[PDB]
Amino acid sequence: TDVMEALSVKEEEPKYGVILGFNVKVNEDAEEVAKAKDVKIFVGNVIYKLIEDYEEWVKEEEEKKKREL
Amino acid sequence: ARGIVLEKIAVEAKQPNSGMRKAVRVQLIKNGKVVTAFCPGDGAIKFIDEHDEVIIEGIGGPKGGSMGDIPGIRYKVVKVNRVSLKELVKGRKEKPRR
Amino acid sequence: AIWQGRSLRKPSGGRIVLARKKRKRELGREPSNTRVAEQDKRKIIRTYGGNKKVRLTAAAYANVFDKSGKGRKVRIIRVIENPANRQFARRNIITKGAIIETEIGKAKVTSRPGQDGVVNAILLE
Amino acid sequence: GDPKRQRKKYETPPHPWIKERLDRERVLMDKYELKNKKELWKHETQLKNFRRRARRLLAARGKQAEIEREQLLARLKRLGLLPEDAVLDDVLSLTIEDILERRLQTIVYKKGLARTMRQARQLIVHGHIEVNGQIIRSPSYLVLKEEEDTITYARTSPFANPQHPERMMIEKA
Amino acid sequence: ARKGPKRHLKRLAAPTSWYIERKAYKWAVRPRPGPHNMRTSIPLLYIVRDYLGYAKTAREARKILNEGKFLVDGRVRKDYKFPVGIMDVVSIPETGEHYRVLPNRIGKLILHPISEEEANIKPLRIRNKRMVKGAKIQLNFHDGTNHLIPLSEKDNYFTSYTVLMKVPEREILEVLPFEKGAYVFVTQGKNVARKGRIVEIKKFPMGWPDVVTIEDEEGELFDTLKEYAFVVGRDKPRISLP
RNA sequence: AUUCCGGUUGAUCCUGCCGGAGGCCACUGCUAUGGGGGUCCGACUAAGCCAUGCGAGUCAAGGGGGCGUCCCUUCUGGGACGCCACCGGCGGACGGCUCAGUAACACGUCGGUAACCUACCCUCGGGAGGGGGAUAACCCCGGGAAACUGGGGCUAAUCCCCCAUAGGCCUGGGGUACUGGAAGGUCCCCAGGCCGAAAGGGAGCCGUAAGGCUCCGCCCGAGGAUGGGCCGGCGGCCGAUUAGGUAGUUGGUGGGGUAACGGCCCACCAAGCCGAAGAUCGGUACGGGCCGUGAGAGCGGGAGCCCGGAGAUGGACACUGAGACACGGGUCCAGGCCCUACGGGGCGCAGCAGGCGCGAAACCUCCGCAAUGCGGGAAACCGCGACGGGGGGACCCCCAGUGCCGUGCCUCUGGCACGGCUUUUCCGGAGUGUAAAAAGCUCCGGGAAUAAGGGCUGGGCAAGGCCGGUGGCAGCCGCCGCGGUAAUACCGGCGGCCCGAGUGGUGGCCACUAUUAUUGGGCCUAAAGCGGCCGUAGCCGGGCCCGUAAGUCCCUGGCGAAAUCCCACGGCUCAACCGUGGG
RNA sequence: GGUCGGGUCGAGCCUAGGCUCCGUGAGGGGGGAGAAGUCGUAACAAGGUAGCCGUAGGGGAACCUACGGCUCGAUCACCUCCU
RNA sequence: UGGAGGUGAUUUAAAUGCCAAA
Ligand SMILES: [Mg+2]
Ligand SMILES: [Mg+2]
Ligand SMILES: [Mg+2]
Ligand SMILES: [Mg+2]
Ligand SMILES: [Mg+2]
Ligand SMILES: [Mg+2]
Ligand SMILES: [Mg+2]
Ligand SMILES: [Mg+2]
Ligand SMILES: [Mg+2]
Ligand SMILES: [Mg+2]
Ligand SMILES: [Mg+2]
Ligand SMILES: [Mg+2]
Ligand SMILES: [Mg+2]
Ligand SMILES: [Mg+2]
Ligand SMILES: [Mg+2]
Ligand SMILES: [Mg+2]
Ligand SMILES: [Mg+2]
Ligand SMILES: [Mg+2]
Ligand SMILES: [Mg+2]
Ligand SMILES: [Mg+2]
Ligand SMILES: [Mg+2]
Ligand SMILES: [Mg+2]
Ligand SMILES: [Mg+2]
Ligand SMILES: [Mg+2]
Ligand SMILES: [Mg+2]
Ligand SMILES: [Mg+2]
Ligand SMILES: [Mg+2]
Repeated sequence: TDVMEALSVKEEEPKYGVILGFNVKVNEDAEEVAKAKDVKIFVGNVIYKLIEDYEEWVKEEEEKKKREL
Repeated sequence: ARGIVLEKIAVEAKQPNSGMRKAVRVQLIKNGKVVTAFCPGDGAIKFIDEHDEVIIEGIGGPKGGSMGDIPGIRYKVVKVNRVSLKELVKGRKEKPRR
Repeated sequence: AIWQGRSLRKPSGGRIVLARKKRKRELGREPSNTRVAEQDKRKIIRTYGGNKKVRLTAAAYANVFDKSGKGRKVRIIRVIENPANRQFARRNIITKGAIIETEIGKAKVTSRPGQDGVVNAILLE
Repeated sequence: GDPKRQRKKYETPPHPWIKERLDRERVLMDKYELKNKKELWKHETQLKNFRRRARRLLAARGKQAEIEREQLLARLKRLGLLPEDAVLDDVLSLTIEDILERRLQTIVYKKGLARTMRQARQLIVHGHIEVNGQIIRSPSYLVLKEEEDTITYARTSPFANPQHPERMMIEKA
Repeated sequence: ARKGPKRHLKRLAAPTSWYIERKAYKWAVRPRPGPHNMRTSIPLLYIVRDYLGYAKTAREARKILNEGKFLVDGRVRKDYKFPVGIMDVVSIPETGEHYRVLPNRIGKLILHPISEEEANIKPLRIRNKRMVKGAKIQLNFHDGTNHLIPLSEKDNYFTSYTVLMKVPEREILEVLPFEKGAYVFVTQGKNVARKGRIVEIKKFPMGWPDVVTIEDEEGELFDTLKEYAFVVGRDKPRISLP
């Protein structure tokens, strides 16, 4: 259901539909649905090592938005 | 069934009636499909917001389908965030989580 | 290994899908190919219900009976022929119905060595 | 298949809003002071069962049929619904009022124990009435004819005293 | 019984010839192998506790049995699973009472009081007969027990005859042949517990069982299987029957 | 109750479908005082994954030891008495759980085995003679992170192994004693072989001793019983937009193997076997007793209780045993997961509780072996999440309450004011009840005190032509239809109707429906007679006479478990429920 | 119990080919609702050329034309066959 | 009196439905 909620938020906001898991586990059905619907998930164990990954992915998406523009 | 609200819409009545009927788009949790559900009651659409979860059921028309002057809509909303919608419309209860 | 339960074919030719595992009480065992040898050798098998079978694996003597009802214990030379299998005679395999040659003439086996543990034969004329 | 499930002992009307049926049932409910419709419906079902057994046995022949025929007549006239010389045909002329007259509440009212139907109901429920030496607290119990005359105030009740104020008012009518 | 023998018995599946309340509890006593078969016998515990009523629970019933208070065919039985069957004798010497076990008119087992003089004999139907080593004859009875006779006497005994045996010594004292005019008692079937005299015998091809005709006291004739007809006398019964 | 009502027109009669009105099952809104009975509660999606505790033991009257307490003499010891583990015996193959697979001799029913196995138990007939051997426990030393595991010393048995005799099995030649419908069977006599028993053990009294006298036991044979294996005839789903299928395939002869018959498996010889009366292939499904509904004929379902089958993460395979290819026993592969000192080692709750996940959808990490049974024991007894007892729950059914009486007044059904009464129910006590409790039941004290909701209100369809808001907006509407500034139809007030501890919403099946038609429908113009004809299987077939007895009808034997259904009588206060009889 | 030799049964694994299911998918095709866009007026009266069936050709679009058929075709005059 | 058929003919051009009803 978390992936469903994330997709609902992503429907109208591309940059705010994402999941940040801190020392948790991802179920088989959840990862299958995320792969099918192309939703990004960042799993980690360190707070800064997890936040910086999301920041840099957002920056890469931002630059790719205008790279082909 | 249980689903998540994607957006609010309005549907015109069939001729010769006049008016707009308040509905929502719902994505089902069990299989990911998208359906349309009617919101019964006077002013009921105010208690629905985007990203809420709802419980829906059939609307009760002939042969288990649509009814009245709204063809194309087969379901109606029953609960919102685990609170009965009929209560909210009458009063007697207030929607949680603000 | 050796399952004697049922065939997987219907008499019309269609196939049968097995609906259970193989039960233990339906298994068979390796055939004993009783050969001619210099010295006899037999073993004992514990069977269903806790019974026993004597299995003869190498035969050197035989019991021969005449039409008068007397018997003699003599030794076996070779297997002349065996109608059960085309190549039993060359390998000297003894089964019921085989023709063996002895020191007092040819004889036809009347017992089942793999089930009884002895070779009995009636004399031929 | 499926194991046994216990079923209801009464039947509901085929149409809930029929004017004539509502009028008739209201008359009965008010006269005999029943609590709800299902109580009434219970008694109706009893009557129908009796009728359904009589219709089946008129058309039967054999040895078991005669046994069941005499058993039906004996049970009917043990309850006080038929005279001791009645025949099978007389089963088909029974009405609902005949059964409602056999309730313990109605009989307590008719014998003079209470002034009203409602007072009789309360007298029964609170445990002031004894039947054949035993206290019964069900107002709908059907009274056998053989035990009708042993119906009195319980020997421990306040009312089993000719000087009690409420008993005297009952005697006054 | 996926892998082996059954050891339990539910009340609802119990034999239909017992007097027992089938919904009061879950389990019933599964009888031990023994003399008669399941359809014509009952365990001893029910006789002690339910029928005669000398015990309230099973535990105190087992205390009575372990002290040696009951005799079946004159022998002490201590096993509470032991089966008691048709034509057996139950004796309580401490109270001095004797019973014979018999089927009812509806097919259930009951205890019939008898005298002490008659309690020493037991009738046994000859179920089979064979040759045994040393050229002797072995007689196999309706309750499963066996007896030996010499080759000289071989013509006095045939199947369906009845032997009156003295218990517990097991010594023969009478032979009752099966023939026209014999007095019989029926032990199974629709005509169970009726009695009378033999009138006719009929036979059929290919292993179908043979049938007999019986006349009762009032003059009515009825048929039954030959093996359901137990001989009890020449022209009058030798034992007490209800 | 063997039933109708609304809807096609400006109006009418039809055909035809949709809707209303009834019952039952699952989920769910709002709302709830009490008791009793019962076969109710993670079945539908995930036969998905699981921490912790428990779900199978028992025997001191089979045997040697260790420790403790007392008595006699005790340098020692010998005794009794009680504990503890080990060797040894029996059991753990039943019971409990779930419904994935399976369209099949899986299941129901009638038969068969002269083609077979069976520890425990019952009866009758016999036997118990002579030798040998190790080893746990215990003492010395240990190894490894642990799981586990090494060497040396000594000892016993109802433990193990030999020898004899009884006994069993195979083949050839004779005899005719038994059962049976019928002997490849049983019995007797010769002859050639192969296999091959036993624990006179344990307890107690009389015994001065000699030795009896009971109690429990060991081995062989014949039969039964109990529990099964195997086989046959008949009976019960959907598809032709699946038409040909099979090659150990169908049969024969000779063998092997099995507890046993059999292409069950081999060697050789033939060309059979199944099919439009539906083979083969695909879909869906555990079968039945039964259950829901209906006037019946029928139509639909098969979780819960009983009987049968199958499975233990998926797939294969073995040891022990009377019985297993074994849910709380073993091995391999695949796939998950856990602990390591990194060298290795472990685990699958579709048992009772409990947790996560999935979903619209489902309970306490409780007490007891007192009852009913099972395993062990000579017995007394011991163990059992089976079963019994409670805890949570608008599961099903039965019986009740939320006051009653009199006199006045009122808008006279009802409401109010006076005076009285009762205590089911509620609060506090004593007894009985129970394994112990809790409920329940009998008494005592207080007091009308502690207790009504849900839907509907234009027609169908019972109930308002009242008032205030809104103004083709908002809303209602199963169907027909309302709402456009004077709404009996929307929102609210006040009235009224139905049912009532319940009452409404959604989805499914039966009825409605003679819209599946045997009973019992239609085809000129409304859906529907092949464009026409000839003919193979199938169905339907003229009159009389004689025979038969397959269908058909009547009478009678053996069967179709129990529970469930109907009736009377009896026990719980009556009932629901339970027992004895008849169907 | 180890090691080797032989015979036989076998889950799994790899390669090739042939069938079939699920997800995406450029491009294309008709169907159904909506009715304040557009061009015409084909069907109903003889609907202004009677309508319709089969076949074939043609045309922005409803449609038009040829051969054989049906009445489920209006009006007038004459003829035939009946009651 | 009321019906059923057959053969002939039938004199230019002439498309559409808006405000409403509410
Ligand atoms: Mg079932
Ligand atoms: Mg019309
Ligand atoms: Mg279940
Ligand atoms: Mg599950
Ligand atoms: Mg098992
Ligand atoms: Mg299935
Ligand atoms: Mg020996
Ligand atoms: Mg089925
Ligand atoms: Mg649980
Ligand atoms: Mg539920
Ligand atoms: Mg209103
Ligand atoms: Mg009305
Ligand atoms: Mg209908
Ligand atoms: Mg019709
Ligand atoms: Mg035609
Ligand atoms: Mg035609
Ligand atoms: Mg023809
Ligand atoms: Mg004829
Ligand atoms: Mg006939
Ligand atoms: Mg039955
Ligand atoms: Mg009573
Ligand atoms: Mg009664
Ligand atoms: Mg009963
Ligand atoms: Mg035109
Ligand atoms: Mg035209
Ligand atoms: Mg042209
Ligand atoms: Mg016009």
